[PDB]
Amino acid sequence: VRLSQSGGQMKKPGESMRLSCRASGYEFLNCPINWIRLAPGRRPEWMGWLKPRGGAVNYARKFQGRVTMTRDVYSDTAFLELRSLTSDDTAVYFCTRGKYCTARDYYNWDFEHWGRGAPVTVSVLTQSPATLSLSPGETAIISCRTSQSGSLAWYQQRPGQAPRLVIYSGSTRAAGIPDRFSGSRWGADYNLSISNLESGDFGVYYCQQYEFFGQGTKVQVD
Amino acid sequence: VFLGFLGAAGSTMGAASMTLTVQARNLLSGTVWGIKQLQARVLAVERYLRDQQLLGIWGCSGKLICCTNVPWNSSWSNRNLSEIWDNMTWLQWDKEISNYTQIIYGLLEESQNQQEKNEQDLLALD
Amino acid sequence: ENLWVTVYYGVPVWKDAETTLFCASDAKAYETEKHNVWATCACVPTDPNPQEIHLENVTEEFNMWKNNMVEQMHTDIISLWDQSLKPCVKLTPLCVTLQCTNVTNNITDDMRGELKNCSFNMTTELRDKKQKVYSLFYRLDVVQINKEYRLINCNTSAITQACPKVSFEPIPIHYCAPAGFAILKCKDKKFNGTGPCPSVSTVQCTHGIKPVVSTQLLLNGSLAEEEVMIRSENITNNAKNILVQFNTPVQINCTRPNNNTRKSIRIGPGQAFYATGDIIGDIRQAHCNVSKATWNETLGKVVKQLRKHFGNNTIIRFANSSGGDLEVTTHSFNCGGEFFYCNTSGLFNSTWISNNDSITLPCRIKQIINMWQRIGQAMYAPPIQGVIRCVSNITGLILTRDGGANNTSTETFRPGGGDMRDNWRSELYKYKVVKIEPLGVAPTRCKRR
Amino acid sequence: KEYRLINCNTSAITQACPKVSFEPIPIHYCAPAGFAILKCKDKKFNGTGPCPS
Amino acid sequence: NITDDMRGELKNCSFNMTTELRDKKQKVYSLFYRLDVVQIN
Ligand SMILES: *[C@@H]1O[C@H](CO)[C@@H](O[C@@H]2O[C@H](CO)[C@@H](O[C@@H]3O[C@H](CO[C@H]4O[C@H](CO[C@H]5O[C@H](CO)[C@@H](O)[C@H](O)[C@@H]5O)[C@@H](O)[C@H](O[C@H]5O[C@H](CO)[C@@H](O)[C@H](O)[C@@H]5O)[C@@H]4O)[C@@H](O)[C@H](O[C@H]4O[C@H](CO)[C@@H](O)[C@H](O)[C@@H]4O)[C@@H]3O)[C@H](O)[C@H]2NC(C)=O)[C@H](O)[C@H]1NC(C)=O
Ligand SMILES: *[C@@H]1O[C@H](CO)[C@@H](O[C@@H]2O[C@H](CO)[C@@H](O[C@@H]3O[C@H](CO[C@H]4O[C@H](CO)[C@@H](O)[C@H](O)[C@@H]4O)[C@@H](O)[C@H](O[C@H]4O[C@H](CO)[C@@H](O)[C@H](O)[C@@H]4O[C@H]4O[C@H](CO)[C@@H](O)[C@H](O)[C@@H]4O)[C@@H]3O)[C@H](O)[C@H]2NC(C)=O)[C@H](O)[C@H]1NC(C)=O
Ligand SMILES: *[C@@H]1O[C@H](CO)[C@@H](O[C@@H]2O[C@H](CO)[C@@H](O[C@@H]3O[C@H](CO[C@H]4O[C@H](CO)[C@@H](O)[C@H](O)[C@@H]4O)[C@@H](O)[C@H](O[C@H]4O[C@H](CO)[C@@H](O)[C@H](O)[C@@H]4O)[C@@H]3O)[C@H](O)[C@H]2NC(C)=O)[C@H](O)[C@H]1NC(C)=O
Ligand SMILES: *[C@@H]1O[C@H](CO)[C@@H](O[C@@H]2O[C@H](CO)[C@@H](O[C@@H]3O[C@H](CO[C@H]4O[C@H](CO)[C@@H](O)[C@H](O)[C@@H]4O)[C@@H](O)[C@H](O[C@H]4O[C@H](CO)[C@@H](O)[C@H](O)[C@@H]4O)[C@@H]3O)[C@H](O)[C@H]2NC(C)=O)[C@H](O)[C@H]1NC(C)=O
Ligand SMILES: *[C@@H]1O[C@H](CO)[C@@H](O[C@@H]2O[C@H](CO)[C@@H](O[C@@H]3O[C@H](CO[C@H]4O[C@H](CO)[C@@H](O)[C@H](O)[C@@H]4O)[C@@H](O)[C@H](O)[C@@H]3O)[C@H](O)[C@H]2NC(C)=O)[C@H](O)[C@H]1NC(C)=O
Ligand SMILES: *[C@@H]1O[C@H](CO)[C@@H](O[C@@H]2O[C@H](CO)[C@@H](O[C@@H]3O[C@H](CO)[C@@H](O)[C@H](O)[C@@H]3O)[C@H](O)[C@H]2NC(C)=O)[C@H](O)[C@H]1NC(C)=O
Ligand SMILES: *[C@@H]1O[C@H](CO)[C@@H](O[C@@H]2O[C@H](CO)[C@@H](O)[C@H](O)[C@H]2NC(C)=O)[C@H](O)[C@H]1NC(C)=O
Ligand SMILES: *[C@@H]1O[C@H](CO)[C@@H](O)[C@H](O)[C@H]1NC(C)=O
Ligand SMILES: *[C@@H]1O[C@H](CO)[C@@H](O)[C@H](O)[C@H]1NC(C)=O
Ligand SMILES: *[C@@H]1O[C@H](CO)[C@@H](O)[C@H](O)[C@H]1NC(C)=O
Ligand SMILES: *[C@@H]1O[C@H](CO)[C@@H](O)[C@H](O)[C@H]1NC(C)=O
Ligand SMILES: *[C@@H]1O[C@H](CO)[C@@H](O)[C@H](O)[C@H]1NC(C)=O
Ligand SMILES: *[C@@H]1O[C@H](CO)[C@@H](O)[C@H](O)[C@H]1NC(C)=O
Ligand SMILES: *[C@@H]1O[C@H](CO)[C@@H](O)[C@H](O)[C@H]1NC(C)=O
Ligand SMILES: *[C@@H]1O[C@H](CO)[C@@H](O)[C@H](O)[C@H]1NC(C)=O
Ligand SMILES: *[C@@H]1O[C@H](CO)[C@@H](O)[C@H](O)[C@H]1NC(C)=O
Ligand SMILES: *[C@@H]1O[C@H](CO)[C@@H](O)[C@H](O)[C@H]1NC(C)=O
Ligand SMILES: *[C@@H]1O[C@H](CO)[C@@H](O)[C@H](O)[C@H]1NC(C)=O
Ligand SMILES: *[C@@H]1O[C@H](CO)[C@@H](O)[C@H](O)[C@H]1NC(C)=O
Ligand SMILES: *[C@@H]1O[C@H](CO)[C@@H](O)[C@H](O)[C@H]1NC(C)=O
Repeated sequence: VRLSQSGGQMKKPGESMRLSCRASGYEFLNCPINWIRLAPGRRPEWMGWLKPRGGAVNYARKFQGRVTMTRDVYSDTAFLELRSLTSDDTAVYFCTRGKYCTARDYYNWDFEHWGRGAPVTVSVLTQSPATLSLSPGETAIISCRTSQSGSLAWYQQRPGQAPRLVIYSGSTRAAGIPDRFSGSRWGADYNLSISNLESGDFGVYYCQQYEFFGQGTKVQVD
Repeated sequence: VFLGFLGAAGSTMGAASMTLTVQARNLLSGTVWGIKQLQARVLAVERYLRDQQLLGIWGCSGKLICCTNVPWNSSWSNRNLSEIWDNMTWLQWDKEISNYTQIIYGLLEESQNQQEKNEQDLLALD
Repeated sequence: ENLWVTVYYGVPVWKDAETTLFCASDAKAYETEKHNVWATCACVPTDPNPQEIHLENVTEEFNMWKNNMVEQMHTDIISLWDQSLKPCVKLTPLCVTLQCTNVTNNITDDMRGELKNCSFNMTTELRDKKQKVYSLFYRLDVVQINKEYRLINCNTSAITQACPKVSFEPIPIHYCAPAGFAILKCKDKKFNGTGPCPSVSTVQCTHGIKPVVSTQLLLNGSLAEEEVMIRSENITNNAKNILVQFNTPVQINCTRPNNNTRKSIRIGPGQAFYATGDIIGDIRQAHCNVSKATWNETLGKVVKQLRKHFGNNTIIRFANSSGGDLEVTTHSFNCGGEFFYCNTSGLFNSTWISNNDSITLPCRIKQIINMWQRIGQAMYAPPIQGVIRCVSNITGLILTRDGGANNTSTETFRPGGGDMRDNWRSELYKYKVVKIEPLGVAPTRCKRR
Repeated sequence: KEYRLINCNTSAITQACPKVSFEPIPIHYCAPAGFAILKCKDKKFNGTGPCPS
Repeated sequence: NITDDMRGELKNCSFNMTTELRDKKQKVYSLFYRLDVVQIN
């Protein structure tokens, strides 16, 4: 499964922008594609999803009337348009696909596949701690408090790379995730524990419940 | 009383032992799209003869019920006579004994009618 | 005192499994003949006196979202569609240049034609002289190319014309299980379709389920008991569809005010194409009526059930589809052989707070379809003579909820669909397949010498 | 004078393969286990009703 | 670019083709191996 995105761009206020994302390696019609924007030091915002089967779509409230999502089933390419761009829209826009995606059913919100992202410049879930300075070998314990409950996920973003799904269902590791990563739960509280820190582990981590994301925790080497 | 097919499923094993002749009766029941039912009723009769073969090689042959000369091992969920037939359903019992069904089957087909019938072969010649 | 094993054959013991289900469709439906309509050809006649055994004291867990009968029915209808279209006339030499023009009518400029009067060449019975014949196609069926047009499916797949002998009329089909299996049925009045069921009964064959292929609006379905039912695999998940089942059916009337002519142009030898001749009468467009009062009471009864899951004092707003293909943005269905796509913007345009005529909807008609998101097989629906009128029951909806809310207490719902498996899940929620294991061993004080 | 095949605007046409033959060969029809075929062996059976032998 | 001992092997063939429509043809070219083609006079 590979999501190939078009590059980033610089727009002016008032203009409109259009992005594409070509999926490959699986049956495009099986499960929806999502569009999520990440602004530096800002809570990631889920914009909407599209079911390629019939082109069904679902837009976030904030974007209703401004965003238009379509797709080309023949070229397996998803298109998005955003009108009336304002400075608030500066962010890196990603197309995502969930992990579980078979013919029988799917689960949209475990985003295991991410595009490279498109930087566009125009000119609840309580996650703690904000930052975490630790040495290689120690253990990092990131916490996320919910209020709704439901399959929670943990993602890792390395400096300059697309986020990678690390954990889903609060306690289940994804493909390629070693035993060092582990999840736990107590009531509304969720804990991600990373033992024996190493260079690759450092970055920023996010907790997620459906379309809502945490504020993020930057784990850096000291 | 006749609860019907699968009637006493939630009843105790002692109570469900009265409905044996009901689930046994409806177990056999007498261009494409027409082979869909053919291959199904063929697997149906293969499942029937499979169970009849197991029921035959053991010390039963006569269906429904039969006794055997096998001591009940306490490791196979050590329960009491009145705690099985009057406090447990057949689904709940099979859920516990699922580990030892194949072992008992081996102690039934081999240890019995292979040594018992040969013993009769020695007892019937005199 | 020491117990002894005893083999019991015929015990009420079943386990969840998947098997090969066969069909059943009464005995009067076979008298419908007409060269095998839909499927009923070699289907087993339904038992005149079906038996439904209520399993007392039995509580069995169902799961409409992990049920294999839906996948089996889906693949069965797909194979049905292929077997029904294999021996029909293939329209391979029909992608010829179409010199189309407006239909004979009188303005305005907002009528946007819709109907195109195309003239073109055609191969006759002999392989020499051609044939300059004309037909009448819908705009959704043609596409211009640089007035010259072409069929919209030229660079997609092949095309085969549906035979006029068969029909697409959904007839009740009973799914039955072979010997050794059984179908469990939940008979509680409030089974919202997942988990343990208090009153479980066993059956050999399910009730007559008509395979009505439709989107957004569930037509000719089973009515719910007491209160209208709301079913979802994950309510907090806005990506999972929400199947709504009605208690009182909503009367809908759809008509095709364009009583048409069938021209039987001959693409011999043997094959024959059924084009659309001239229209006798007025140039009118198909439309659907929904009784305003019935729609109000149904919506007001549904929003009261929606407030039981998204908070008591919340605002529920209805909006129509956000966009995509015609099969998802419109109410797609079949009536009289024609494939309608109706505008459902007059039904989902409301805003409900915590506390006398008909609604007409513009319906389009398409002849070249590719349902079930199938590529490789395009079917040309032959024209149907006479005014087509049909009265159906709206018995349920397929809704989707908007996401990324966080802020605000209102929730917005839009019509969805696409996956035709959801259309089958609205009828197979109360059934599940189990396999019988009659061999059960149990200890008792019985032996021989 | 221009002609054509008489079956052009009727159906398709396939040529019979020269390998096979249309020679009527005796075919015995038999019944599976559990069934039987009754045969009337009277010299004057005009073919309907009870048969003596 | 040569020599004469390279014996081509690869042939750059141009030809007609039937398009989607049963009217205008299609002047397209392909590249076939010598074992796949054979000249005719
Ligand atoms: C169809 O309709 C039916 C109704 O007939 C319906 O069934 C009920 O559905 C409703 C939802 O509308 C249920 O109500 C909710 O159930 C939630 C799930 O509860 C389970 O999970 C709890 C969490 O377990 C994790 O956490 C603990 C502790 O950390 C952990 O140890 C476990 O390992 C697990 O990982 C679990 O505690 C809970 O157990 C309690 O509850 C059952 C009764 O539900 C009780 O018998 C036990 O003894 C135990 O006391 C259960 O196993 C639940 O999360 C949710 O909220 C509760 O929990 C949050 C947690 O903070 C609370 O804050 C909140 O106030 C709630 O108390 C809520 O209770 C209900 O569970 C269903 N009933 C059944 C029988 O399943 C369907 O949903 C309907 N379907 C559709 C499609 O509409
Ligand atoms: C949801 O459930 C409802 C409930 O049934 C269902 O409504 C049914 O709608 C269909 C239309 O789609 C109906 O079937 C057609 O009805 C018309 C009109 O009926 C009149 O005629 C009879 C004659 O006795 C009267 O008793 C009756 O009261 C009406 O006055 C019929 O004319 C149709 O007959 C032809 O069509 C069939 C299928 O095409 C053929 O199989 C049949 O043989 C007929 O064909 C012949 O006659 C044609 C007449 O011109 C001729 O042109 C043909 O070439 C051919 O020679 C047809 O029976 C039905 O009546 C409705 N049900 C009820 C109870 O009235 C919905 O359709 C359903 N929704 C979905 C999505 O399935
Ligand atoms: C869809 O579009 C197609 C064309 O693409 C249409 O089909 C054509 O319709 C026109 C009508 O507008 C037809 O024209 C008529 O042809 C008749 C055929 O007569 C033949 O034989 C006589 C000798 O008896 C010859 O003289 C003649 O040339 C033909 O060879 C004519 O008889 C008609 O003439 C009558 O009507 C005109 C109308 O002005 C009068 O002036 C005349 O005096 C006379 O009364 C007429 O010319 C045409 O033939 C059709 N073509 C085909 C291929 O069918 C559809 O009309 C159009 N549909 C819609 C809804 O727009
Ligand atoms: C929808 O569009 C279709 C288009 O085909 C219309 O169908 C035609 O309708 C007309 C009008 O009813 C029919 O014309 C009728 O013809 C009858 C005789 O037909 C027979 O005989 C001829 C030879 O003379 C044969 O060729 C033919 O095959 C038949 O065997 C006349 O007797 C009719 O007149 C009587 O009825 C009318 C009302 O219809 C009265 O006003 C008259 O006074 C008289 O009592 C009539 O002229 C034509 O046959 C139909 N064609 C077909 C193929 O069915 C539909 O009418 C139209 N429907 C609507 C609602 O718009
Ligand atoms: C063959 O049938 C196909 C149907 O299955 C047709 O494919 C679709 O055709 C429509 C238009 O008829 C396209 O919709 C348009 O898409 C463009 C996209 O613009 C971008 O891409 C073009 C091409 O690379 C580029 O030049 C532009 O600058 C853009 O970068 C939109 O701009 C339009 O508004 C309109 O939505 C579909 O995209 C297309 N589908 C696919 C999968 O390509 C096809 O046209 C038919 N071909 C012929 C010859 O008739
Ligand atoms: C046949 O075609 C004619 C010509 O278009 C049709 O007449 C048109 O009818 C419309 C509708 O009444 C007119 O639009 C009008 O525009 C004025 C602009 O101010 C507006 O005030 C009116 O309320 C109306 O919307 C249009 O002007 C008129 N065109 C002409 C040339 O008269 C006619 O209706 C068609 N049918 C028949 C049977 O004639
Ligand atoms: C669909 O059409 C039927 C038939 O015309 C309508 O039923 C009629 O309703 C009126 C008003 O209540 C009655 O006077 C008639 O007696 C009814 N006729 C029949 C045959 O039932 C029905 O109301 C229409 N529904 C919609 C939504 O248009
Ligand atoms: C969603 O459905 C799954 C499957 O039953 C269940 O495990 C999960 O708890 C559900 N999520 C919520 C938030 O109820
Ligand atoms: C019975 O089970 C026990 C413990 O599992 C074991 O020691 C013994 O060998 C078993 N005997 C038989 C006859 O199965
Ligand atoms: C009950 O089970 C125990 C433990 O195996 C045993 O000592 C006792 O004999 C059993 N009693 C009866 C009545 O079966
Ligand atoms: C089944 O056997 C496994 C493996 O020894 C064991 O973990 C489990 O407890 C057994 N279950 C029962 C019901 O005996
Ligand atoms: C109909 O005629 C008008 C006037 O020439 C033209 O603009 C239009 O494209 C034609 N077709 C349709 C569908 O309106
Ligand atoms: C077919 O279309 C062509 C368009 O070039 C036209 O010349 C011809 O008259 C039409 N009719 C026939 C029978 O060829
Ligand atoms: C719809 O019914 C509701 C509830 O009875 C209501 O408040 C409203 O006025 C009705 N709408 C119309 C148009 O009658
Ligand atoms: C919804 O209504 C709008 C008009 O407000 C229309 O543009 C759009 O096509 C409609 N969508 C559907 C799915 O009916
Ligand atoms: C559906 O109807 C609404 C209301 O009339 C209209 O605004 C919209 O454009 C229509 N949609 C289509 C696709 O025609
Ligand atoms: C929806 O209803 C409101 C209130 O009656 C109306 O103002 C609006 O125009 C309607 N929308 C459409 C597309 O008809
Ligand atoms: C559809 O609803 C009408 C209106 O009550 C009813 O007469 C008819 O029987 C219903 N059709 C069913 C339930 O199949
Ligand atoms: C290539 O060009 C030479 C020079 O004209 C010619 O002799 C030869 O036949 C051509 N083809 C091949 C395969 O060498
Ligand atoms: C096809 O081959 C012929 C050679 O006679 C040539 O004239 C023509 O240009 C070729 N291509 C087309 C599209 O006709």
